Amino acid sequence: MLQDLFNNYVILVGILGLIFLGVNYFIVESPRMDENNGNISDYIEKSGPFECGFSSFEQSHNPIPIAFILVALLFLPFDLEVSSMLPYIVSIYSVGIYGLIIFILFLLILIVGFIYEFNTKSLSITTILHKKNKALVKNLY
Amino acid sequence: QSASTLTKEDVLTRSVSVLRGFEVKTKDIDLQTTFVQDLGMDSLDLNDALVALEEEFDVVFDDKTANEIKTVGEVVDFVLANYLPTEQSINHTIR
Amino acid sequence: METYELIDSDPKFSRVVRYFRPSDYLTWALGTIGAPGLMVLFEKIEPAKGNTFKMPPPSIMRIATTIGFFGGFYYAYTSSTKRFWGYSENAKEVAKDRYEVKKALSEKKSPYGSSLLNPYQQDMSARNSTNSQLLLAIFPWFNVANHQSHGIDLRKYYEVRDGEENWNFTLPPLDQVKDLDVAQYKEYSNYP
Amino acid sequence: SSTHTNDSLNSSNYVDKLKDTHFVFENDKLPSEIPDVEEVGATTAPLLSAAYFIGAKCQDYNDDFMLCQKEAKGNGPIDCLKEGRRVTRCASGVLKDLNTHCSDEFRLHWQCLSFSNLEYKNCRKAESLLNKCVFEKMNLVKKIPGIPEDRQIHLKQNPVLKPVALHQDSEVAFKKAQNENSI
Amino acid sequence: PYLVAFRPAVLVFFFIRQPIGAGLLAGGFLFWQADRHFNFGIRDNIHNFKQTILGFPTQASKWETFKQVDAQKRAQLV
Amino acid sequence: MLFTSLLLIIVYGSLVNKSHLLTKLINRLGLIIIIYTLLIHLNINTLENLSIGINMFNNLLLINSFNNTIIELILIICILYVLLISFNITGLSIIDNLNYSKRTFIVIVLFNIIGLTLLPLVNDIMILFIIIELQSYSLYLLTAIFNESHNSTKSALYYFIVGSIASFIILDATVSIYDDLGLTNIQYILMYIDKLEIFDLLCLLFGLFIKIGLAPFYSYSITIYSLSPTIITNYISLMPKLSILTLIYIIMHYINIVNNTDLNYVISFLILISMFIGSFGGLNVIRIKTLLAYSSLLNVSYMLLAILSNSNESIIAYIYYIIQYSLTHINIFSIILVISIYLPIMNNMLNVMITKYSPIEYINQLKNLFINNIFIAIALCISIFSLIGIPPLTGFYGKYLVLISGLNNGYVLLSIVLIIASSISTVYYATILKVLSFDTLSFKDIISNNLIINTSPENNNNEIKPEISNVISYVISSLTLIILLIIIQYENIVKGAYLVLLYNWV
Amino acid sequence: APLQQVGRHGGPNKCFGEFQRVVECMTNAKHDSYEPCNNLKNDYLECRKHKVERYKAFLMQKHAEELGKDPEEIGAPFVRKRRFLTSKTLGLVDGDDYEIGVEKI
Amino acid sequence: MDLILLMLVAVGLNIIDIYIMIEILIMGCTVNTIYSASLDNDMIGLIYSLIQIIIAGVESAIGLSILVNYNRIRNSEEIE
Amino acid sequence: MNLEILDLSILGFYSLISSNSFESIAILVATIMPVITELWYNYSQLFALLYTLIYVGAVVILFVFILSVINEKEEYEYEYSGLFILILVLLLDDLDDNESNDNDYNNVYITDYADWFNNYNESDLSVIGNLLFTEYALLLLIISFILLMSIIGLILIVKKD
Ligand SMILES: CCCCCCCCCCCCCCCCCC(=O)OC[C@H](COP(=O)(O)OCCN)OC(=O)CCCCCCCCCCCCCCCCC
Ligand SMILES: CCCCCCCCCCCCCCCCCC(=O)OC[C@H](COP(=O)(O)OCCN)OC(=O)CCCCCCCCCCCCCCCCC
Ligand SMILES: CCCCCCCCCCCCCCCCCC(=O)OC[C@H](COP(=O)(O)OCCN)OC(=O)CCCCCCCCCCCCCCCCC
Repeated sequence: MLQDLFNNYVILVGILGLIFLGVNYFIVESPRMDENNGNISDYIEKSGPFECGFSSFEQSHNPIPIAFILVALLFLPFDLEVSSMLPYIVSIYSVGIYGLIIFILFLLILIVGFIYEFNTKSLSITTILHKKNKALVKNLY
Repeated sequence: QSASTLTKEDVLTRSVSVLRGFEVKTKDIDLQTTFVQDLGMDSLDLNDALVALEEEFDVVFDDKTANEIKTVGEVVDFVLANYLPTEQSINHTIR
Repeated sequence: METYELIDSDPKFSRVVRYFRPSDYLTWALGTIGAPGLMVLFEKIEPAKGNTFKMPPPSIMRIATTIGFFGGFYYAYTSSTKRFWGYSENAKEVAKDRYEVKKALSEKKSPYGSSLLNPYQQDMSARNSTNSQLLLAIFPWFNVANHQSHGIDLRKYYEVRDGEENWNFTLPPLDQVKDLDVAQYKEYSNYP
Repeated sequence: SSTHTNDSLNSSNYVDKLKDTHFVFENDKLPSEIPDVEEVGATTAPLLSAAYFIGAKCQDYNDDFMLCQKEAKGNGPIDCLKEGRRVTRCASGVLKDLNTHCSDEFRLHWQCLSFSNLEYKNCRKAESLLNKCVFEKMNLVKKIPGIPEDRQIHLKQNPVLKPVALHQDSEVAFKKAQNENSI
Repeated sequence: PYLVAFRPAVLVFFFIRQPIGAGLLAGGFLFWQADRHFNFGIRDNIHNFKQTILGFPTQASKWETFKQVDAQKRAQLV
Repeated sequence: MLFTSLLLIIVYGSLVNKSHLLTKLINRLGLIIIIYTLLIHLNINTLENLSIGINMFNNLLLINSFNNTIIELILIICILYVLLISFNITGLSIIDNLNYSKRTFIVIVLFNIIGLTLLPLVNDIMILFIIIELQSYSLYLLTAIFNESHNSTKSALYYFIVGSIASFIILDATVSIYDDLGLTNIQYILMYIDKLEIFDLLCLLFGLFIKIGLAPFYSYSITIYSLSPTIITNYISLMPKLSILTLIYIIMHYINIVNNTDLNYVISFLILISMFIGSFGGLNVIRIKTLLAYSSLLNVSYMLLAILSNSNESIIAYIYYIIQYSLTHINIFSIILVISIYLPIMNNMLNVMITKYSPIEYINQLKNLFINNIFIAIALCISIFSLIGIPPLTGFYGKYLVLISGLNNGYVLLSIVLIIASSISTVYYATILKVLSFDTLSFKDIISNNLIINTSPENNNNEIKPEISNVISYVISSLTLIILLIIIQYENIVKGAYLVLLYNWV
Repeated sequence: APLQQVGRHGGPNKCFGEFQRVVECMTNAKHDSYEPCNNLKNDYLECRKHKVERYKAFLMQKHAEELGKDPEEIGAPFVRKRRFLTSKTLGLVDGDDYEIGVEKI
Repeated sequence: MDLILLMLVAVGLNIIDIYIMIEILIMGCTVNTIYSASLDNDMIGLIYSLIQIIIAGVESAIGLSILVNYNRIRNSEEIE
Repeated sequence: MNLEILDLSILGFYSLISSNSFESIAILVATIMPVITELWYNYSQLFALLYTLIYVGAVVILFVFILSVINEKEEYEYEYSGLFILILVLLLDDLDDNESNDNDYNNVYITDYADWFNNYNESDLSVIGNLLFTEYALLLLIISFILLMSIIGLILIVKKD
């Protein structure tokens, strides 16, 4: 297997991406040819953030609560499970029945974690607010 | 970590410095110096001083305390009892 | 050291269960009902809540029996294994084992039995499962393959012992018994 | 398998640059005490086309050379020089015969392999003509050991896997033998 | 093989953002490439100094052992 | 038994409804599982059969008589720990419900027990890395089991980072050995014990020394043990040392084949520093768990002297010391949990804050225990006098056997230092005893209607209601008398230690 | 006995034979000490790293330098670029110096 | 330059930066294992390398979860 | 001209000047990429792709955690450093890059002699799977056991209830 052709393609792809930026930088007319409002670094009304018209509080570095953080964390153990199936893909014939049973027992252990997640309802989106109806009771004397 | 490091003398020393940045009648300020009489502060002048003292010690006088405080010593006592350091991020403490 | 004759260094799962003594089933049954009994015993010693006895819920009793059922079987499995290893008195097991092996030899069949595993996998399976009963309390692992690494010599099954003359078993040479390493590599030395 | 090694050519020159690979030549021949031999000059395609004919003709010399290797106890390359030369001459003789008796059929087969990724399943028509010609002129028959005679894949009538693109020279030659040889 | 495609973009963006900082790193990178390509032996001398000062067996130390053996063996023969 | 029953408990716990009663009953199920595991292990594993050493699972694991003894000890000590969460420790819901709040408590313990038992059995560098992470990860989860506690989560964060660095060092050592030799099985590596860099095994021990709080890496262990809840500190401060020290002894057994004197000096240097920090560190402290953390560091140093010597007397010394220290460790923490019922209730200076996780957090909270409960106070006094080394308690014989191995192998400096460290550490040990009893005669005529136990309602005013539950009080009574009356059966127990062989044979 | 030094195709690699002979010597009962197996251990470590052979090459290069011998007169010819393994270098009768095709096999 | 502990400056001043440092350090051991296994033509070392990648991934998940809950506790009033 | 040296020098320069947490996770990406590319050539293409498959997924999960924790601390905190001292530090580290002091092992090249005995040729991944599922199946099962522990461990740490 020779990969010199592949290397040339990867080199071209990297150069190709810079061409799009270089072309756009050399094709656009200069600001003086346009309305001549100066450089973008000074046009603060343009370089500012977009908030649908009305400026609001600047919360760039405020914390962002995530309601699917547990699903994000559970992705990593399951990603490793899928990755660990790669060795069996190309060695299925040589391992024979012995490897097939080992491969099933491997999945029979991870299915316990899959069952545990189902019962614990850990995949559901967490919410701060809860909507509960309150029964109206009269304290008649 | 999260504990007060103030002293009665340091709080009084910085309280006097803040109050000397205004047009007070007398520059001799102690614990028993009254705002209304000794310093000659009216309604709005007194509230300007209280907010200025709030900025120095990063404290907030409540409505009842601010509407009844008479002397500088009461301001010093309030700062000592109520001041707390602002909570830092997780990285500042454990790192 | 109380030592006895070695029968099988890696006995098969079916062989271990078949060679269960009546006491082995008795210990299996005691393990099955002991775990629910211990929950009753623990409540009697000290109630879970309050000061008076309260029977544990049937849902606890069902899962406790399942735990005890596997716990009893593992205890019985270990007891039967020691007879194959020779660590325990196994005169009953030796006589039964020798009869089965001689019968298989007389039929020109391997005592270990035919296997779906190639020569490498049979050896590999034996390495994984041999002496795994020492950790059976930690996690299970059983010999469920027909491999040929049992730490014994089939020559010792040719000599006639007391009480075996009336068995009338004719034993052909090992090189004529199917599914044996000494009777497979006929054409090629690297292929059975 | 395209794993990089230190024993052959790697995938790209960037691998050579990282390894600082030097492709080293030796200008010295074998010492005169070792008798000289004529090396086989067939490339990959002719060798794959004649693989089963070399095995049939030179089976005893192939086994003897390989039995020498196993019985040498690690000294195979040096001790088995004599057995190695027997295999080289015997293999060369098979290729020489193929160029004198079945040259048209032989060249049709390995040129098909070069046309079809060197896969045996894609050149059954050319191989069948070659197999028939070799048997009728050299008494050599392709045989796949370990399976019954009628269950050989090269003799299968309706294989599940067939070449995507037909080889035109193979198709024309196959039709020229169907009508003529089998009247 | 991803660094092959990424390298032109990061290098160009490095000089555009920090031309002086990139110049020092690139200049330092090229100087040590010239030293190795032209066999000036600057890096070799530093490596020899480090091995000598840390007690490592050096190139000269290994060669002196051969000279001592060669002198000894020659005297034994003669 | 452990693995199969663990899966059943995992599924069952997630199916039934969430309640304190079901969790407690599930904890009792875990107690039965460990008891069944002990019975199965004792049925198949014997000291005589395992003397030679038997390979398992393609030689990835190797069990001998030395390894088997620790596994039996691990199962037994785990049984005594589960009794804390499987039964009442104080009888009060406000205190005891913490143990029943987390359902995965018993699950995580069963995960760690599997790691603890298999760690001394490792025979390959690959499985060594796998098992050490299996044990380490289970400890992080147990440290973070109370995820609503700021200190518990902070400690687990500290525990994870320090242990991960130690795991990297362990992985770095094993990889360096593979680079030199190309082999992963320890027995194969032993063939080249004279041709591999023996200091790479010292790198391996450095990672293991971090995981046991050895100096200079002591600081994180003291901080974690003090911040963690008493029920959690009782486990994480003892269980990791049961398995890692046993593995260190095996590794040091292999290292002594080449007998690298430079290797011994480096380990001696760390032992010397650990005795200094272990003794002087606890002199000025006010927390009881902080005091015990320094006590743990000092005692590990004493065991490491036996491990470093690595002779026939070292096997006797280490096996005895680890068994008796574990029993003393359980006894002390069992008493600490119980005596929380005698704490006075406020009804302030220093603004002392006490949480439900650690009701007993300061040494002076043990005041007037001689009056509050004379039998419990004496039981604590016996345990403390054992840590001091007063004969004929179990603690004296542990130090007596350690000194024998140290002086026989020529560690004169360490033996003298360990005895000076013992005298220095006696100062803070005696402080516990001073708090318990030295004010008995002045506070005998005192009135305490504000204690925590006083809030417990009576049944009928005629029932004799014991202040302590049956199980925890019986365990304290049994452990206290075993420590006290070891002289009765000391000779036979050492004879049992005579038969524990690590490839000695003859 | 677990498998060690397994080649990229499932069989023994170059240095398994050296490792196998070490194991056989160490586990053989006839030996009283491990001294007879010492030479076998060196061969296995030489198979992997070739440290002694590299040292021998270091001496030969250093020895030739003091004698004034040119490296290209006593060394072996080599080519650094794979595309320049031309048929002229390979010695073909009609060999040309044009570069060979290594882009796509 | 390593003996003066220069790497202690290359690590950032955040808790997650310590996590990144550990992943890089463990990754260095795996790269070394691949380097030795590839030269030796030993698939056992590549088995070790694969295990180190899987195990290190498990370590990252556990550490992140502790750090996630630690950050949750401070911002846990949630009165709104 | 080894361009790997230049890439690592740029990466090392930003490691000493990285201030916020976003620049730290960018350092991690700027570390795996040289590892993957240097693995893709030379030693092992298989693990270069395996590193990309597994670590890139971990990077995204790492990144999404940063968005929930950033608290303005490093957006206004000052750093002093100095351009001259930073270059001096990197220059001195550049002086010594010999990880081993066996000069013969580093300066003398070796070759291997290929053989035709392996008529059954397959990828390294198939051989890894052959041994992992047969010879070291216990390691594979314990790894799944560890994965099971992580799944339970993540839920108990993170979930409020
Ligand atoms: C091109 C430049 C390359 C420079 C590379 C080094 C960068 C600067 C680092 C400073 C050098 C210190 C480290 C030197 C190597 C480690 C020490 C060592 O291994 O010995 C080497 C040196 C000479 O060894 P030599 O006896 O000549 O030969 C060996 C014969 N068997 O023996 C020595 O005497 C070296 C000096 C060691 C003694 C002083 C240091 C110890 C005392 C101060 C400790 C301060 C830190 C304490 C930290 C303790 C933490 C537990
Ligand atoms: C006849 C019966 C005899 C029984 C006793 C026998 C031993 C007697 C020991 C005599 C030495 C201690 C007595 C004198 C020390 C007095 C300490 C002191 O005065 O202050 C502490 C001193 C700093 O001085 P300062 O705090 O400013 O006090 C004002 C002084 N004008 O702090 C210092 O500068 C001290 C030096 C720094 C600390 C050095 C610690 C190194 C180790 C010391 C030995 C410990 C050995 C422990 C071995 C087991 C643990 C490994
Ligand atoms: C791949 C092609 C397209 C991307 C090209 C972008 C080139 C920028 C530099 C790429 C990274 C090179 C190695 C540097 C490590 C990361 C350091 C960093 O934070 O990014 C550098 C960027 C420069 O801006 P500067 O103001 O100087 O830095 C902040 C000073 N307080 O400061 C920034 O924070 C801006 C970050 C923008 C987003 C960059 C995300 C990482 C990109 C990695 C992809 C390339 C992989 C690494 C390749 C080089 C490896 C050395």
